[PDB]
Amino acid sequence: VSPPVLDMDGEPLKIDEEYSIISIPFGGGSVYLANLGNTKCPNGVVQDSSNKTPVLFYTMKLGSHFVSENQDVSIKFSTKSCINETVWKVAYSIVGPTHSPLRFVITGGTFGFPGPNNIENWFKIEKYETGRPHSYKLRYCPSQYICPTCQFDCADVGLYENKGYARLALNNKPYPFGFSKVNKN
Ligand SMILES: [Cl-]
Ligand SMILES: [Cl-]
Ligand SMILES: [Cl-]
Repeated sequence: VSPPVLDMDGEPLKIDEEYSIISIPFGGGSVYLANLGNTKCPNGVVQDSSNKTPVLFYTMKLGSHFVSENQDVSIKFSTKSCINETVWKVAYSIVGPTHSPLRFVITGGTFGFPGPNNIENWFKIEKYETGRPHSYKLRYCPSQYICPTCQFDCADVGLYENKGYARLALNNKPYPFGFSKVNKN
């Protein structure tokens, strides 16, 4: 049984509530939404190395209010033409001097219930030891049932400098984050 992901106050991460994703504990800033190449709507999921755009987590699972470790979760940046351009997903690009494929985290997912049609939407949060409480890593490894014929190339989420930004990327080099609740009530 997997316990809930906890925010930096030690409180379980609740679905559909705003949290900022913060680089901890060794420096760096927040995750935010950036425009990478004068596109109509910004689609870059980036880290401010040293800007903040909170996120909302969704599992659409009756009986589970919280995001648990290793639970499939869909992620949106919080907020007029760009209202449907906030849903996180993963997508291949070709990068670097070796022109090698790398999957970046970007917006432009179509929010939905999990299935073969939207494999790109699904993330996991795992505990990641740093010596500081409440540090985690993001990960791409969707539950097999979401696409039974998929053989996923699972990878932890890290950062890769590209297009002038520290971009969230499936480079399998975990970058530790914590979750800071925006509205404590
Ligand atoms: Cl939900
Ligand atoms: Cl419920
Ligand atoms: Cl792709």
